[PDB]
Amino acid sequence: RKKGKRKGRGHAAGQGGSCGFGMRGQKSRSGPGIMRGFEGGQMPLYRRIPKLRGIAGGMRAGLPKYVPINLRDIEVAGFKEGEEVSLESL
Amino acid sequence: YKMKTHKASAKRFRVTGKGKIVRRRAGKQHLLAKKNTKRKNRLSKLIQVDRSDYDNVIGALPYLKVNRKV
Amino acid sequence: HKKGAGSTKNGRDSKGQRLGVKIYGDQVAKPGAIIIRQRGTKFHPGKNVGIGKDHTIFALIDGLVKFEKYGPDKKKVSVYPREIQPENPNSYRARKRENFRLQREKKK
Amino acid sequence: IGSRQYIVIPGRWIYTQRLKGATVNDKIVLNKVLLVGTKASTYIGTPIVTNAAVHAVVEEQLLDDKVIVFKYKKKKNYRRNIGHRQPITRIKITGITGYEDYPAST
RNA sequence: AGGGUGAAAAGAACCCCCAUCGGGGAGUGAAAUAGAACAUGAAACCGUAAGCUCUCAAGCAGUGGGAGGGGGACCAGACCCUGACCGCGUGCCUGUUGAAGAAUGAGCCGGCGACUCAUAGGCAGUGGCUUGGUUAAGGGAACCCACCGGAGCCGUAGCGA
RNA sequence: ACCCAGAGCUAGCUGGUUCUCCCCGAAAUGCGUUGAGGCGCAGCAGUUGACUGGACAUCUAGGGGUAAAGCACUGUUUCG
RNA sequence: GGCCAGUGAGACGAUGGGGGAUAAGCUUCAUCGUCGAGAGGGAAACAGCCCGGAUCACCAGCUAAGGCCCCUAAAUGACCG
RNA sequence: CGGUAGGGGAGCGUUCCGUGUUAGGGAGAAACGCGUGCGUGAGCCGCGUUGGACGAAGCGGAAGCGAGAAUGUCGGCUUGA
RNA sequence: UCGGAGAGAGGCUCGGUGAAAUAGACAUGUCUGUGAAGAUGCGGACUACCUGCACCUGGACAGAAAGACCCUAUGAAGCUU
RNA sequence: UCGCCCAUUAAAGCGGUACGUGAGCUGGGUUCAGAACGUCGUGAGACAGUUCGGUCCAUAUCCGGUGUGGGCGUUAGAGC
Repeated sequence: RKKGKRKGRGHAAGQGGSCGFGMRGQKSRSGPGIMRGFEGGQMPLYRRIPKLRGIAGGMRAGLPKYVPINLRDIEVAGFKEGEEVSLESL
Repeated sequence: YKMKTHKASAKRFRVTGKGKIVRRRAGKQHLLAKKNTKRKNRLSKLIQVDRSDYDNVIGALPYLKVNRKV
Repeated sequence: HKKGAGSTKNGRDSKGQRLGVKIYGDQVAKPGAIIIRQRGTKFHPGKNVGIGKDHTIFALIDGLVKFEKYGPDKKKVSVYPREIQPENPNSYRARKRENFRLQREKKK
Repeated sequence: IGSRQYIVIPGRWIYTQRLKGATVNDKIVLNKVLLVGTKASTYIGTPIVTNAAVHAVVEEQLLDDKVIVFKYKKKKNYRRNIGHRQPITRIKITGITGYEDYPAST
């Protein structure tokens, strides 16, 4: 149990009177910050790069079928006449 | 309430098996005739996002399973 | 008293393109390492050394770079591998990296 | 004593720096006696007279009254208050052992 | 906006000042240094009394040195109050490249008066399990809570649109 | 117009943000920006892991066209 | 490389220059000092110059920069101009 | 071991809860005002007066938890006189 | 020009009642110097018993209204095509 | 303001003091709203272009000044 930062209660406790936000400006003010990923009016990365071939209008991503096991992974779970190694036993 | 994913960005950043963010290169949609055979091959392929901009990308979509190498 | 200031017709440039000698004389190189970005052939291509479309001069082989004298008032660039490169644990660098390593190991 | 001079006469006490290693009641001899005096006083050529050694007794090793050290700078929210009680020692002088050397005084 | 005499009105018979108000004795009561403006009663602000002390001074008012005087029914080179005269010493905050500033803010004193909570995501510290881990709603002589509920979730295979 | 409600509207703007000690300790730059007193990323703080050897000092080797100097080139210039 | 900040108005001085009138406590770059965020001593007072980097105590001592008639620590010191 | 923005570590108090219908308390608690104790500090600790019934530690927990600045705000009281 | 005299209502004194804006703290001199470049507060000088009342407004960048000019805000609102 | 001119005169000096002085005065000029002329503007409106009309606060705390008292001081106290 750490005991957190009740913030702005004397300059000895440290993070006091402005509370570790420096000096005015957008990040100082109360309320929401900005958009997250916002590059300041410069074109954001997330909107100046093309979008990943298949995911650009249709084409559902290759969601996996088959529930792959391996022969390496079976050997650890041992049974002599391994009676139907299937969806049931595993 | 429970974080919405930034599905504008998500569609430009995929994550690979080992856990690195990957993007497509910019440039090669049109005005292709005037570029070389050479540079279109470098613009075809995927690379990592630069270590600088990981912060914004991870911050945008928080259900990635992305490993900053630790 | 308050007269008008005449505009200029100047104020254009291009940010320095970063040409010049990337790999210096008597220095390590690689197969493929760019030695010089020069705008024309200030230096000329020597042996063991490619010369590109932009008069870019790059090394083909390992070895140290050499700026030879061409004949009548010009410069060449060739590359030569080096035979044997000896290291002695006598010296100060060797002493100190082993001392450091041993301290590292001693602590943990 | 603690790189610090004192006129010292017998049957009489002094305050000094806390003597490291000294007990509560424990007599000691001070061997740095730069001067002695009487009817016929006696200076020193070098330092210490020669074989003169003042004879004293430790009393107690209590701390000094609190001195308040206070760092302050104007307008920077830099008030820093800190006390300090220097440890001292009380010693009581029993006698001066006689000089037997270099008699001055005309 | 404006609560709290006392356990009990026992709320002051009588006397004095006196037209009233109010006051002092008396009386009641554990208490009236609880008297109705009544319980604890801080500060600013207003006085009264005692110790020292300013009318040739100049000063952000203190500070280091300390003349002369005074103590506390408790015998100290200890301690406290005053303070002749000397040296030093450009109120605080905000906010600036830079503020004693003649930049901003506060008449003073007391209260109230500001990074919180809910839910998620990342990271660290700690703990439990590691036969992988964990249950959600929901059920519980309610709420917590034994004890159930494995539905789901996370990890166990990537590559490619 | 007023009154009540949306409504604690929003305010990249100004003011304000309360106990103590110890350790480290910046920046006021580049880049982009309907941006210029804002923001992003880099640069420079703290903190915690991993990789190694440098730091300061002296001595060599490299390519430079600057101070200097010069009039063979490019201009400019005086006298015969 | 992980987690998590502030900063993004700078100022003066030395030098190398530009702009200006080789005016400005002017302005803009480049290299370094100090302030900024740094007390103390020298500069009468005096952010930015010189000396020097304040953990704390001492009614000890040696010195840097700078000084030695009095205000006010130290030579009304010396010899030659 | 100077330090603004700023980051990290270590603490003190405030009311309330568990322990606790604890001991301590009308031979005097909370409070209120004074201390020739203590601590690096926030603070702690004993005192007999006023006061008239609540309520320490220690080990733990939780917040309407610390004020001098907001032309803050409510109340009191000055100054000008 | 160029003022002068006089009457009322104040002003002044005594008794009665009794406000105000303002106000970090105020033991609140002049000169020149210094400094955020215009000092009762910093340096050097000069001048100056302590304290009322009447008159006067040069200063306290006096009081009054978070400049109404100027510019800024990817502020508000009217009006135009 | 400056300036020109009339009548003079010994002469009709030039400057600093927030281009001295608005908590001393004035409000003619210039920085609000009305209205007009010329002009610019498709228009609303505009123009150190012009014209007419248009609210100037204050009980002196301190320093500072002009006056005028009181206290105390001047070493025993007084009047000249």
